[PDB]
Amino acid sequence: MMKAKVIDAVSFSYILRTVGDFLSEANFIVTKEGIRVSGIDPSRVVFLDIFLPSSYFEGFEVSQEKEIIGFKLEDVNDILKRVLKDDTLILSSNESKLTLTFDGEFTRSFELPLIQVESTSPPSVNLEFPFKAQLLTITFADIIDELSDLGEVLNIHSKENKLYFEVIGDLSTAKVELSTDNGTLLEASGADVSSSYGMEYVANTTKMRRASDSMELYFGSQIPLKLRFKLPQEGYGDFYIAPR
Amino acid sequence: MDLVKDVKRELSFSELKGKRVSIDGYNALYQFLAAIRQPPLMDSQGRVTSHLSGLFYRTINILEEGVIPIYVFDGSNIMVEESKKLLRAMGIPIVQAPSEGEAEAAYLNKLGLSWAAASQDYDAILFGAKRLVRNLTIYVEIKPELIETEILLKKLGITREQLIDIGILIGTDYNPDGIRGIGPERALKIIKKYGKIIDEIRGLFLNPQVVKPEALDLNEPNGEDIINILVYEHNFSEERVKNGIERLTKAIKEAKGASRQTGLDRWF
Amino acid sequence: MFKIVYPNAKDFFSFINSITNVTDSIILNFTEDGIFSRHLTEDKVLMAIMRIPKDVLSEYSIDSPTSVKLDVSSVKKILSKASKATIELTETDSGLKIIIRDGAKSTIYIKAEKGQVEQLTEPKVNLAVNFTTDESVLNVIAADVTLVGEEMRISTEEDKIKIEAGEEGKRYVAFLMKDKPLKELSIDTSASSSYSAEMFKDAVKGLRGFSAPTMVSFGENLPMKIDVEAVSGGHMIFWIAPRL
Ligand SMILES: [Mg+2]
Ligand SMILES: [Mg+2]
Ligand SMILES: [Mg+2]
Ligand SMILES: [Mg+2]
Ligand SMILES: [Zn+2]
Ligand SMILES: [Zn+2]
Ligand SMILES: [Zn+2]
Ligand SMILES: [Zn+2]
Repeated sequence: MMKAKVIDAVSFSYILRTVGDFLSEANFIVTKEGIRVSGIDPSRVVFLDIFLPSSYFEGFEVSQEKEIIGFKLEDVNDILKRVLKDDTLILSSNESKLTLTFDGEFTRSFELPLIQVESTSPPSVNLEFPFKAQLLTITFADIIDELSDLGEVLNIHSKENKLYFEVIGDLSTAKVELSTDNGTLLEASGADVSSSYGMEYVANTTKMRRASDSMELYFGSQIPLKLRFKLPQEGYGDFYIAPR
Repeated sequence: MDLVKDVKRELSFSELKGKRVSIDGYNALYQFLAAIRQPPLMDSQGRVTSHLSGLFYRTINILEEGVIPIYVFDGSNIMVEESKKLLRAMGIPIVQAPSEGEAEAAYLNKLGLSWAAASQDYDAILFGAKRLVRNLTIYVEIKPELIETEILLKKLGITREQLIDIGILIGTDYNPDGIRGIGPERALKIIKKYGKIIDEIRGLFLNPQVVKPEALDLNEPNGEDIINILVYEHNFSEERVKNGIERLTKAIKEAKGASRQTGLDRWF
Repeated sequence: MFKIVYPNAKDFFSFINSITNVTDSIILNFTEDGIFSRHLTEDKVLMAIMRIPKDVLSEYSIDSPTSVKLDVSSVKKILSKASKATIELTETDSGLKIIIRDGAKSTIYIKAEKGQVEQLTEPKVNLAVNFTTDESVLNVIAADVTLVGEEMRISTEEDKIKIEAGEEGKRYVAFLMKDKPLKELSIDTSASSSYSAEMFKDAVKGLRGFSAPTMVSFGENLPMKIDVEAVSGGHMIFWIAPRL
């Protein structure tokens, strides 16, 4: 049995809505330490590791050491799509059912039967990246959502502490300069990788804007693109994307 | 013509929603055998698969509109049997008539188990069908057509016994071609004036061999039996079925739902 | 020949748009008692009724109760093509004239077949349960139920109204009570009734455009009547037939 109350239900909604762009099935792995959601997509290019600590929740309890709640994402996302502005989401689970309850002007809850789903994680990280960059999630979401039109492949690289986002489309290649001397980056260190990534995989992480104020970006030549969307109260939404 | 002693109205699928219909098996099959032709629709082994295409594609079309279909068979015979095996595997109710399928289709309507008998032919009327719906199986957009026996008999000013006699003068299967040189109109006039003065043929219409059914409910369609007679033995394309068998079971949820629906006109 | 004046054109259009959710071809009735409109869907499941009593109107001048069939779609689409003002109906040889006086003024002529005034045949039943609430509450529930299943089940539960939906183990439950969010509540007897979720959505959807609250009423295996009295005095009603 598990109970967790989410004040900013709309924000929470956008986290799980992202996961749904990559996974069709996942587990809520609820522990005394918090709630974890992870898994690899069918194409095996993306592993995601999303941790929401107990403090992320307004009153949080779990009766056991560990509880595994299997759910189809589109079912949970559709339910979560019915959230109102002033509502507060409360997740509970028992022996057979996963329940999501909206509490506002009135109370309304949706029940979904527990699903069995393979918790294989992992299998990805023992990584140290040559380049790391801190930036606000908002500006990241501007650059990617406005670059997503052109190109199947996002080729990003760094040079003089400045981070360049290049995409090679049909007619001409357009690049976006992100730096601290520019205003878009907060902090950045390292040198001097050049890699390319599946554009659809990156563009599908931009809704984390509505859930994360700031983020970290890790990349390197020949090695995965790690996006760490810093979540409220020390949470985090990790997304590793394999290189093209 | 065999019956053009009809002024009959068309009906929208709206009025037909949530209604059990006694479809004649044999009539339906011929219609599907005579209608849809993609390049008779053949398969890998070199046999007609056109009967299955109808039973699959058109029955979903029927169920998605809210009509609960009941196919009635009487007795190639294997084509009929592999039509039944499909309908069992689809879950759609099946009724085996003792002699005449449309007579059974009429009797199911007469028992109140079906709303109407469905066929392109009019024979169901002569077997005691309360209603006859045409064009379910098949500018000029083809819409369903309803014939109410109660309204028909009143407008022609006759009884059921009399319409049977008119049927005899026109021609039934028991007397193919009937009496020569008398058409529907002449038959109507004759019987409207007298009462036919074949003495057995009346009995074959008035009270034929029919069964109380003992059913008639929609079951779950399983694929492990559907695919065997469609995608393999009679060589269908699974790509279409995947999105089609999916809407089959999905149509049942709304169809069985509509079955429970009451009319707002039982509180007027 | 006739003259009709309604003090609020905003609500007048709302009535027209509301019946449009059912037939797109409206037929008004000018009786001694006032104006009404009654369409019953061909499945006989859902019925829309507009009724504006004579005393609610600024001016009501007739001598003979007649019917006016608005020239199917086109004409009823010319009306809703128009936008605080009053509205006037007057008879033309081949239809009717409309004046919207705001101090602006506009007139749209309508061709409409006139005929014999009809009956307001309406379900004759007693509903032991009724409650009042906003339109937003009704819209939320309507979207919630159609998302989960095809069938809705409304029922009384102690001093609460319980709304339920759910096909196969995946359910929806909503609780409505005095002050949360119900404005008023009256339970004469315990009552439970099931209705088509879609039909509930269509009926609810046809009640937006009124700032006024909405009364919902039902009984045990009986039809549901849902109506709003417009701020100016009219009444838009929807009846929904139960499932058994
Ligand atoms: Mg700290
Ligand atoms: Mg026959
Ligand atoms: Mg012949
Ligand atoms: Mg109308
Ligand atoms: Zn350098
Ligand atoms: Zn024929
Ligand atoms: Zn609808
Ligand atoms: Zn009133």
